[PDB]
Amino acid sequence: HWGYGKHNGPEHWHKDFPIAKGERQSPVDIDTHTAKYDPSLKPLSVSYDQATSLRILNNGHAFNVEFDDSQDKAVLKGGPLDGTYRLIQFHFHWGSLDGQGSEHTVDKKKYAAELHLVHWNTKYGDFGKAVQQPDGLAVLGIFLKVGSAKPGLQKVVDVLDSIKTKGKSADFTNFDPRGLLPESLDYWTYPGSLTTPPLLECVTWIVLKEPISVSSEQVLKFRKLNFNGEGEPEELMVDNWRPAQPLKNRQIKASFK
Ligand SMILES: NS(=O)(=O)c1ccc(C(=O)NCC(F)(F)F)cc1
Ligand SMILES: [Zn+2]
Repeated sequence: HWGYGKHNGPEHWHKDFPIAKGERQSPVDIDTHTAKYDPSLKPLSVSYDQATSLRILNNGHAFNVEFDDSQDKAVLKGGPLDGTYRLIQFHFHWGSLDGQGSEHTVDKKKYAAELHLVHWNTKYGDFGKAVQQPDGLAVLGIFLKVGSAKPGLQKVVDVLDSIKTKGKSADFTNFDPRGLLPESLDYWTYPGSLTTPPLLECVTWIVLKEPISVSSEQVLKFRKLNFNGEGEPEELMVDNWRPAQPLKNRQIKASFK
């Protein structure tokens, strides 16, 4: 179906998913001079102490670390959000080279990669109902730059060999996603969409200002993954990012002065 190549990449997606040309698409460029500080924005509450990771899956577009979301364990609250959003999975988008890979950009600057921690609003009961609602998801986005290693990422990098190709999964219990956060939780926020088909307009985006640093060796391991299934021709999983989309009639708000 859809993917990231010239024949099936982002510029094609609108033919099967016409919302691609919609009014609240993601990602976007964050213009730091135009985003306005909103003193009414609350601190984010990231409550991940009770997180229960279960499995890691190569789905042919990225790899997802999945959590048990059958109760209010790992949740995101506060900031621009009303109510409680449960962590369901995280994944990354990254580049073939260090100068590209993020989906959001900051003053047109691309980072090497971007982590998305995906949460759904518990008022809608299940994830499939939530993605049908304009306030159904909250995705916490964190930029990755290349520098020092991120110790809390190494457990993820070391299992990637076992899920090299599409449809492979592995047990992945006891992973603590607090080890992927930066020091500061200052953020930008705007209403947007899923960045992969079906491109549903159901996301409150919360993008942290402070990137995390990962090492060149860590990001090199992401780039050894494959988009293809086992035995099929090898296509390295790189450049699985959607470019910035028109901001249209939206305002990006900053939590910080
Ligand atoms: N974080 S993100 O890249 O915008 C992103 C997060 C989640 C999903 C997702 O659950 N797609 C499967 C669904 F909902 F069945 F359509 C897609 C994109
Ligand atoms: Zn994503």
